[PDB]
Amino acid sequence: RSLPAALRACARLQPHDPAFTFMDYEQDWDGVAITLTWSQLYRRTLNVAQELSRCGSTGDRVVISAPQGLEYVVAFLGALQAGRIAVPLSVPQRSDSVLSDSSPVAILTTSSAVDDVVQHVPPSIIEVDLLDLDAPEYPSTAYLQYTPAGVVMSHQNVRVNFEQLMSGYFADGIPPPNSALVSWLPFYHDMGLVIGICAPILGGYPAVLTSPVSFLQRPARWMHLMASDFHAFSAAPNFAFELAARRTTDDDMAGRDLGNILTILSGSERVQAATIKRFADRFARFNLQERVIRPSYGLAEATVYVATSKPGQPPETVDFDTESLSAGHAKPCAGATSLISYMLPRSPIVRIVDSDTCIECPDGTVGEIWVHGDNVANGYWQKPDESERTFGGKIVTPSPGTPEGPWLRTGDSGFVTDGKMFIIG
Repeated sequence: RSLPAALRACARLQPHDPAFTFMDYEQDWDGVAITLTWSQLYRRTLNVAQELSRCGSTGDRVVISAPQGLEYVVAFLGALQAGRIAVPLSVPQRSDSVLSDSSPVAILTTSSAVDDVVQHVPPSIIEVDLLDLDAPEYPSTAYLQYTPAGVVMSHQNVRVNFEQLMSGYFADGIPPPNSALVSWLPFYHDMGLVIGICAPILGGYPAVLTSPVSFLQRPARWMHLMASDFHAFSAAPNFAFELAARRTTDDDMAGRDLGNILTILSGSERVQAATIKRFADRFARFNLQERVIRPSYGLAEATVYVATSKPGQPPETVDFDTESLSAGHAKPCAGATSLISYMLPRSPIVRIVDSDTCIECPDGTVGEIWVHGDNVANGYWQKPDESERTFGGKIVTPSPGTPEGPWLRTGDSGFVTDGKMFIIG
């Protein structure tokens, strides 16, 4: 049910198996591997919870503002364990409006970023790395995800989107043995947090993490982490594939094999089949199977995942007449635009809706993408107006099998033909 319960369980069944490994390239250029077993991770989160239990009361908000790393991980988890509403942010190096919007009772940080945090703040400041982390009811809301508006994320939303997210990676729903999550995505973003911290905990599998800055410094690192003993699965924005393909030289791959990769989800935004294909091509040389790269669609309002392309094969593309499409109708060519074929998910439910009338669009007609599912946030933190406009969509004269609402109005344009979903943007 709960994330801290999921962790509490992992420490029970596989106490001494590696859980999280953070690759630190800050000092060593080849990177130092910092690891915590499930029971070691669970102990630190409890010690963090103890400290937090001395600040405010249940339901209060605790901001996490520290660099990417294991301190960040235990801070987030510790906040949940204490029954506090976590607020994952980055280290402020003028979004000073978030601290004012959530009224946190505490800020969890580290010695490395403390001075930078105070230059932007009275909530209690706790430096997690200075606590004795290894020393031997609750709100439905787990945390706020700031896009700015703060998305209210409940434990249920996370649970559910995780189950859905697992049909995206392995439609067979669990990861085969010896598999591991690899990620450099910032923890303060929806997919870096859900895919990098929550999923491995709820799934009971190991995660190998690093920082976005280390990735920028030497993109090849992302490839290196995916070329090892375990079968890796990762995720990244569309731009990372281009960057990784161009800045990883053939020498960087010396002795590396990519044939063990499971799946690489391609960003929930601005995905291009061109960028993907070009990534597969440059790395085919090192045994990278093009079918492991799969496009995913989503937004924070729906936790993170909404749908992907057919598994077990590369992403199918379909050409549509550009002019007709711009006029609102998907027709076969003869100007041509190529769009990825996303599979209409069973959960959550998706519908193409005319944004002016709130009436469904027939297949082939362009409209706004509406989403219905337990993974949809109930709203924005203390923003009744925005919440209503965004999450209170109601379909008019719904067709059989279609719920009347509530619906999440994504703000994206798309259409459906042959049971397939296509996103325009």
